[PDB]
Amino acid sequence: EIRKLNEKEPVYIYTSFHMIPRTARLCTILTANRIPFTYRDLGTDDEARKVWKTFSKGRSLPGVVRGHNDLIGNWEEIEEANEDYKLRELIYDTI
Amino acid sequence: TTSEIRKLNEKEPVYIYTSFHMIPRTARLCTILTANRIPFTYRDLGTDDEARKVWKTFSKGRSLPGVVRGHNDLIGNWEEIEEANEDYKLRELIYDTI
Repeated sequence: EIRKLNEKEPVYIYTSFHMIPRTARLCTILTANRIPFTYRDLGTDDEARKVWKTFSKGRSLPGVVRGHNDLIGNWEEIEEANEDYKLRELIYDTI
Repeated sequence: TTSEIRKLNEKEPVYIYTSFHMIPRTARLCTILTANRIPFTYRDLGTDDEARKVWKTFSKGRSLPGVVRGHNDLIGNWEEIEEANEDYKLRELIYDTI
């Protein structure tokens, strides 16, 4: 039931090294997995910066955050989850 | 009144009703609400009877997607929300109305 509740939350690609190419791969991966998303640009989105600064524990951008601050992973973690065929689960079945 | 209405509205859940340009327009609404710091969740009228009924009853012909406050307070469809946001009055539309 975690799933239904999470599926109602917006998923964000946090963006702002290799920033654009990695952001493009996140866009392609989430699209291929039928995961809807929008961008938040930490260049101009102060709430986004706070969330990332508070939870990233050092992770480089870009990344994926569910809802207000359920940080899911940075680009490398998202790519690994996708390679494990478990991306929808990592995003919609967690916490 | 007014400040009272605001406080009561701050207790209400805000929803984006979604299911043409459905995906691109819904994306915009999400970005707009997010940029206005308005917390929200999605409702898919495809599988959500209440939301589907609410839209049918109150839209008066407006195309989806849209924004709904509480159970039945239709704030606007995507175009109205985009106009309100352009006018810098989206937050007033949502929190200062009965």
